[PDB]
Amino acid sequence: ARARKGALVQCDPSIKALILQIDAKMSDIVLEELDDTHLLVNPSKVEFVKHELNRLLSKNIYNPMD
Amino acid sequence: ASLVASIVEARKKRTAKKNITPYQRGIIRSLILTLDCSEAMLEKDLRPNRHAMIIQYAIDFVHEFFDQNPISQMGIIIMRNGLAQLVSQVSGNPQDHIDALKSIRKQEPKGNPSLQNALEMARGLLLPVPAHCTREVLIVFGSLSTTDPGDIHQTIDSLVSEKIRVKVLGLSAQVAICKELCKATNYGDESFYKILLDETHLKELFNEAVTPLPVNKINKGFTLVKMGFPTRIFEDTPTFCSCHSKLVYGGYFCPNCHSKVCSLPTVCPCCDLMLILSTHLARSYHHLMPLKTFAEVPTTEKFRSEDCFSCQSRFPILTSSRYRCEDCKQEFCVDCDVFIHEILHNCPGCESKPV
Amino acid sequence: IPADFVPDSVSGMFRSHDFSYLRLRPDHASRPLWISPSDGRIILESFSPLAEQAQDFLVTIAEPISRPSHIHEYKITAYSLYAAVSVGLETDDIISVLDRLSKVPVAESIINFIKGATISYGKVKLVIKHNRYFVETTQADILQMLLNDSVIGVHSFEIANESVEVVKKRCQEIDYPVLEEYDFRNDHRNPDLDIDLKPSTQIRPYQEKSLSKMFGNGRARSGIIVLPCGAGKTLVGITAACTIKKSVIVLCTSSVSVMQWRQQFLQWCTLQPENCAVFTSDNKEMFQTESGLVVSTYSMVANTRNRSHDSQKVMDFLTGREWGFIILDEVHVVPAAMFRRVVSTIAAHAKLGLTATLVREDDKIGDLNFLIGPKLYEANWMELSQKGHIANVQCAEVWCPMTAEFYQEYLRETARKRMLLYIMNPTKFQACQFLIQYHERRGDKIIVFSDNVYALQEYALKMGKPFIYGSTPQQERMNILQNFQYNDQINTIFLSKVGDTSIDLPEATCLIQISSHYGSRRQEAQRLGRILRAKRRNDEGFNAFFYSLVSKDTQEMYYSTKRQAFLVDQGYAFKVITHLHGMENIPNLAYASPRERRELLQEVLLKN
Amino acid sequence: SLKHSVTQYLEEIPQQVQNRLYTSPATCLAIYRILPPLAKFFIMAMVFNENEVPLLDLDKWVNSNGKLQFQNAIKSMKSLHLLIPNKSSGTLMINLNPTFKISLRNALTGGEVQNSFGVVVEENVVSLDLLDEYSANKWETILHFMVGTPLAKIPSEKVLNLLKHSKLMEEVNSTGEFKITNEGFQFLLQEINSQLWTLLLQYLKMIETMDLVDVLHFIFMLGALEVGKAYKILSETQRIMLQDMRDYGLVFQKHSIFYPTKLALMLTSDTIPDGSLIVETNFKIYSYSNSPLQIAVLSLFVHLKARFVNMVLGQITRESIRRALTNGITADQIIAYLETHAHPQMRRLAEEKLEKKLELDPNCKEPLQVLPPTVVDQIRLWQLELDRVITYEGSLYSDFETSQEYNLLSKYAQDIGVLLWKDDKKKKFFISKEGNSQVLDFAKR
Ligand SMILES: [Mg+2]
Ligand SMILES: [Zn+2]
Ligand SMILES: [Zn+2]
Ligand SMILES: [Zn+2]
Ligand SMILES: [Zn+2]
Repeated sequence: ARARKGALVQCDPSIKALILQIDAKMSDIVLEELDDTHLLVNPSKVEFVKHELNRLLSKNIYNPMD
Repeated sequence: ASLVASIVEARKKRTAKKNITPYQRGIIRSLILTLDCSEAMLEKDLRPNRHAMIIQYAIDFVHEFFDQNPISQMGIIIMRNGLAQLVSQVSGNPQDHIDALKSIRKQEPKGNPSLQNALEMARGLLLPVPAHCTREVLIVFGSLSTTDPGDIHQTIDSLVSEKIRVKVLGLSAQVAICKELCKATNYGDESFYKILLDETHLKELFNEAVTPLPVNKINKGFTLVKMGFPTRIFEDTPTFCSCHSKLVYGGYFCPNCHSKVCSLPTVCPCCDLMLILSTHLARSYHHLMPLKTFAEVPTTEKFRSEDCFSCQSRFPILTSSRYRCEDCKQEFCVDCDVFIHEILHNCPGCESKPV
Repeated sequence: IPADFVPDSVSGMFRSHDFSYLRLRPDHASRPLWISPSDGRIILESFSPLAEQAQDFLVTIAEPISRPSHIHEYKITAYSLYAAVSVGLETDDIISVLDRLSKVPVAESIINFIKGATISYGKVKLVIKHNRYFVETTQADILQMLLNDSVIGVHSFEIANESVEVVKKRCQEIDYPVLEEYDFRNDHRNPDLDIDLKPSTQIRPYQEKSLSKMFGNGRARSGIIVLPCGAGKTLVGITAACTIKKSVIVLCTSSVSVMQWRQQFLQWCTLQPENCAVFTSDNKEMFQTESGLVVSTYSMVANTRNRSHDSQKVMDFLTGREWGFIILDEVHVVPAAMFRRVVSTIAAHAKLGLTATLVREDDKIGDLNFLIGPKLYEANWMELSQKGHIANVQCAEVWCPMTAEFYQEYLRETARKRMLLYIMNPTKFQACQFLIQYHERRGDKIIVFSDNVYALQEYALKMGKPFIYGSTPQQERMNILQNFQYNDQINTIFLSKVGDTSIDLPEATCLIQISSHYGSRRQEAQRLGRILRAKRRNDEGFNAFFYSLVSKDTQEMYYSTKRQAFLVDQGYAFKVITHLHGMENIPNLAYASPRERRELLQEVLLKN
Repeated sequence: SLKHSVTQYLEEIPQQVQNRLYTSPATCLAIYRILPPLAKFFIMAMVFNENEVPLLDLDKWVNSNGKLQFQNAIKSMKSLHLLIPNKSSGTLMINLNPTFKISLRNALTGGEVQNSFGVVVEENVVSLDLLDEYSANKWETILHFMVGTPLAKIPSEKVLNLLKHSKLMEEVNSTGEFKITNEGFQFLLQEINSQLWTLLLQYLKMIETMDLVDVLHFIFMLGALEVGKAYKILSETQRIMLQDMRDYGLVFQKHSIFYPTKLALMLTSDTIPDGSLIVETNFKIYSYSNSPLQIAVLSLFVHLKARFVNMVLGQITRESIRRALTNGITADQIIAYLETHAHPQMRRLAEEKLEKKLELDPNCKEPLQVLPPTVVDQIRLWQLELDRVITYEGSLYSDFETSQEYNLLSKYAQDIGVLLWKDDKKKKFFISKEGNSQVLDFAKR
């Protein structure tokens, strides 16, 4: 019987493990792991996490072509 | 300098069509197209392969033949693997042969041809055919040879004796036996063994084969024929048809024995008499009443008018593109000349001019 | 700029790119040429006249940047202008023809560039007199400036063989390049070799063009000739040797290539198997004839670690022989440091380079200008593809969706083992199994390429058909090769970096890549050329099939994009396939069950 | 949805205000132009006889094959209050709006028009040289202003305020600059009459009492007007917004005689080709089109090279792609432009490949994209790789019981249009902050 204030995110196992690495380098933001396609995160840091995720797939590819 | 080449090409073309004649040409037709579906037509040498294009062209040929001449029956026998296989009896409905050809689409062409067997069973299929019907066969062929069980010359003699003509549209080049067939069947003419040069030429050849052919004076069969115009009903109740034995809302009614049918132009299944509409018989009247060619007046001479009489557009100006109907003394543009000579079948200048 | 060229409001990101200041000629309909003076680029129409005459001229004086079907992007370079004046061409004629066929006014910078890129053609020459690199120049005017240069230390003088490469680089740097056009008819100091062009050999038109561009004067112009895979470079070299009629040495970078070019040479030229002595660890025989040939790969001259005395005798014999002609087939590897001893060792007059790809990772490819010379000829790749000289391929790049089963370990794996961990995805095994099923259903011979021997053997074992890699011995690999070619039990095989290049295996019209290098474009290009030389490159309705199974969610997409971008720029596109065909219609899938996936995961965890 | 938007707006307009709009023949002519063919036929039939009809006669006349389309026509007919259907004698007695009827009748007969077609002066001049040139000038200025490429001639302050207030090409006051909204790119993608109709719909929405029906009737007659003549300067509200649309460049007014340009004609109705682009796997652009406007709009999402006579060349970069993406401009908008800028040879090749794949398999095991995926899906793969996530932020209700209750509350949110996401399997859903209070109240009850 609980209703915590979080931001639900549709996700994947891979990109959830990337969220776990985000938690590893600064923890305590992502609240709990609901299932393979769902997660709960701090609402104050949702777009901080989104921009860092943007940096994550930047490190994956970055599409430089220079 | 392309216009000079176009002009001399048009001259060399028009030298063949200078002579236009009102020959008696067959209307009660009997056309057979046999198909070979062998290893030769498996060649993709023409895109996509010879089998596919002859299928498509045969579809078009069926449509054109039934449109122009609905007063004939159409039978198709395929040739495959040393056997000639009947797939289409002679019928008034083109759709039956369309479905049969659609079956021929998905199956695979293979084997070797036998014109002896093909023409023999074509003869047998053509055997119970009335006198006024003009028995003629189109044959497509891709091989340069023909495996046969026996003689072809006895078959040639029998076909000549039974007053059936042939026309061969060979694929690769001339085959001497096919030349012999065309010549001997066709009173010594060489205007029936035709070889294409590309697919456009094949299209033109098929369109040429669409047309009715003239008959010979010595081959005289001038007679009458019994005919009956039926009457169409539009009934509230569905009614059983005589032909297909099933309930029909409408349907024509037999003028003689008062039965009903489902399609026209067809013969009666019950009183056994042919039923048509006057549109069907008038359909070939352009063949019965041919149109004279139209002459471009020269650019040097003085001109009766400077814009097109029929379509009402300005004549363009080196040479003069004013095709004159001498029967109506009016000049026309090339577009109107094409349309009146092919699509239309009357000269509106001669319609306006009183006789 | 032939205008004021007031900057437009839409020319902001056109950083000197808005090329509308030019006063376009009303003959723009006929003329096929633009000029891009900002970067020296050339924009060429494929649907206007004069382009057929101008195509060879633009190849001679310019390099193409991109040639799709509609617009060819060319580029005049000083390298290409040097190649033009080496074939025999001049700045003023180039400018005149360019303004003759150009829609646009000729740019000042381009005019100055072509004026600068005019060499002292004929002034600087070198000859060999009894294995003696004699720098025979036409004047002492050359001698004054070259002795004015501090590197050096009618009239001919010596430069040491290792010093020849350095002074050729230096004279190219001071833009005084040497032409090496052997007067093999006039020179009889070298032993003439009675080899004749047999009537059994008749030459392709572009190959005749390649010969005559370097046989314009009757002398053998030394340089590079770049021809695609299966074009007949062996025939071109055989024709050049038969029209030179001197002692000739050709080295290629494989003993299998030694073995195949020796039989090719004895087939299509009248040189005798007595005259040809093959040098390897199989046998080190020498021919005792005054004229003939000795073939070896580059290894038996480069190596000094483990050498036999018979090898020493043979390399002494080839040192003693003053050759008249040398061809370095597969010239992409000879400018490597242990391989660029060719001038230092072999005394040979005419230096020709035949290869498929003129690209590499570093700038050693331009060293061939002062190693063998410029590009004497190239054949257009899409032109030969439409001509049927090379194949037409329907390449299908397979974006395999990454399994989290392997991704969970791949993300936490260390870098040296992440590669082998993401090569081996069970989903990739499933896709490869159905693709092999589907193309054996279509009836195509399939060759599978993996960069790792263990992945190659695991895929091979899961198929049930054998493997060939670089550590496989020659006898075993040829046994597997003949089993694949003739035996119907071996329907497909599993090749590697011995199969990527320098082999003649054109039967496989279907190719599936499960792995490749990190960023080597040349390996992928040679793998494409393996099937570009296929036999059914001429029949109607043909399209070869190329497949690349690449794992998602990685840097492998960017890696494959990097490896494929040269082929895309050539005209060999890489289409996008993520959702494959026949997915689940295949009953039985390699490592389909998740228990099987974890089994293979811990099996590769044994190594990673 | 232009006719849909205008019809919706006129349905929002009340019945007697609609009847006031139906008073004048020019308005009735324009509205008749708007009506679909069935209702057009109905009113042209009934307009010449004062016989009201029951619905049964029309229903018996109507073939039932297009009965849905008939229903659409009569639904528009009734909802515009253009009909007076009353159940007289038990039968839904059909009656056209009589003011609309008589004004259409007078327009058709050329009878009493009261110069609703225009207070004419009939001092015709050349329009290609003054009217068309000034019109092209002013429209070019506003078009490049809307592009964002620099141009000195700023628009009017009225339209500047309308852009500032509206979500079209946002003049972001923090930045002080007009900025391409996604709605701005929708406007860019729009047809010219669509752009005009969106502009007039927005201006009519913002404008209040300035008599709304005066603006309506004046707009309808302005659409009804013809090119290249002088006319009398009418209502004064009509005159002042006439001067406003003069400053837009719609009319060439010499401060009383005014000369309407071709823009009134395009507002009334529409009038290897131009605008046809050859796609490339190498992302090269082979446009069969050129204009400085074309270059100005291609600067937003295409890396270009140079400008030639019809031959605009370039290469689409992912930098250009992501430059389009970061503006909020939709990849669907991008492919709207792309699929409106296709080429004959490539679309024939695509249809040949489609007919080849039709016989092999109906699904073909290929993604559904008719434009050739060798080039087209590369953007579409980049389109899917652009967004590729779903973000839910704010409140969330969790751990429901009975599935019943979960479906009831979730279904209720969907009905009121405040539901943003749901999952049966987790019994969880997310609703917008606006609908939070409504959902909570329903939960208690
Ligand atoms: Mg190998
Ligand atoms: Zn029936
Ligand atoms: Zn009857
Ligand atoms: Zn005419
Ligand atoms: Zn006439």
